This record gives sequence, structure tokens and C-alpha cells, in this order.
Amino acid sequence: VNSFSGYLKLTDNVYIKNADIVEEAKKVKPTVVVNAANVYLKHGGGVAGALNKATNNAMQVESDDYIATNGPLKVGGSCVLSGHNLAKHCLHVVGPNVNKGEDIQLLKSAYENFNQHEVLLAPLLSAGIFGADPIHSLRVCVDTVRTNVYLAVFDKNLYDKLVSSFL
Ligand SMILES: CC1(C(=O)NNc2ncnc3nc[nH]c23)CC1
Ligand SMILES: CC1(C(=O)NNc2ncnc3nc[nH]c23)CC1
Repeated sequence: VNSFSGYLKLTDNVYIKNADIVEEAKKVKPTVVVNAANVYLKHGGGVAGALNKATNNAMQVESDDYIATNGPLKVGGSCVLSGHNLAKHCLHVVGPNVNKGEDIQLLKSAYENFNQHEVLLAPLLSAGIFGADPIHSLRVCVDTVRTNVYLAVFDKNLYDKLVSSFL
């Protein structure tokens, strides 16, 4: 038993809720919150901009030091950094950005990072401003992640569509 509430169960291990991931993170304090990162960890908008804003820019400060030491992530890759006031840890995961021409096949590789963590609060990778079809992203999530994932979907209209079309 864990503290996530109001989720609809899609599979053995995948759950989904219409929620703001920032508000869900601040209430749950999960062990891991996933950020929809880019390779530079520049948290300007979308989920990343919202998570970073909720940390009062501390996420960005930590991220800039990470990049200065390690260089950019790979598309499909990840790194574990602090969760600041939102979670114990933040798993920054880079899904492909269709608005940058990145290969959508890398979405499966991106979701594989989730398997290194027993439980995660996460957004749909490559959705929103990353330009992928969220229904496809949900399918890849279900078919790739084996650990317990709690998906927060900000848009109520999208949440209802994800649910109604789920196979
Ligand atoms: C959770 C998410 C998002 O953008 N939430 N909305 C807002 N977040 C932060 N400050 C806001 N001020 C008005 N709306 C705001 C999808 C990334
Ligand atoms: C329609 C929409 C979506 O479905 N997911 N993105 C997000 N998911 C969870 N929390 C978020 N806070 C800001 N954007 C968020 C916003 C792009």
C-alpha cells in the first residue's frame, strides 16, 4: 500500500489520474517524480518549467551544475537529481521531441529508465510540448514499464480521451 489516491488502474502496474503533477507531487512527496526533461536540462516550459517553478528555480540551479560537470543527456536517457520540495528524487527523462525531429522509437528507451525505480509519479513522456501523440505514449508506457507508475495528466479532456480509448 502506498499513498497515491484517486487513480484509475489501467494494468497490473500502471495507474492514471487527471491531476497537476506539481500539486500531486507536493501532496504525495513520492520517492521519485519524473521530469519531462530535455538533454540540456533547461526547464523552461511544459512539465519541466512547472516543476522547476515549484522549486523556486532550485531544480534549474542543480541542473546547470550537473550539465557543467557531465555534459548533456542523450535523447532516451535520464539522470537522478534531487526532488527538492516535491519528492525525494527527480528522475529527469528525455523523451524524443517531435518538434525537433527526434526519432519516436526512442520513446521506448526513455520509458525503460522508469524500470530502475520501484514506484514513480510521472507525466506521459513526449506528450504536451514535446509533440508526440499522448495515446501512443500511454501505449508505450504500458508495454515498457514494469514497475509501478502513477501517471498524472494535467488536461481533463485528454485524460478522458486516454481512458476511453485505452485497449
Ligand atoms: C503542471 C503543468 C502546468 O503547466 N500547470 N499549470 C501551472 N503551473 C505553474 N504555474 C501556473 N500558473 C498558472 N498555471 C500554472 C503541466 C506542466
Ligand atoms: C495537456 C498536458 C498533459 O497532458 N501533460 N503534461 C503535464 N502533465 C502533468 N502535469 C503537468 N503540469 C504541466 N504540464 C503537465 C499539459 C500538457
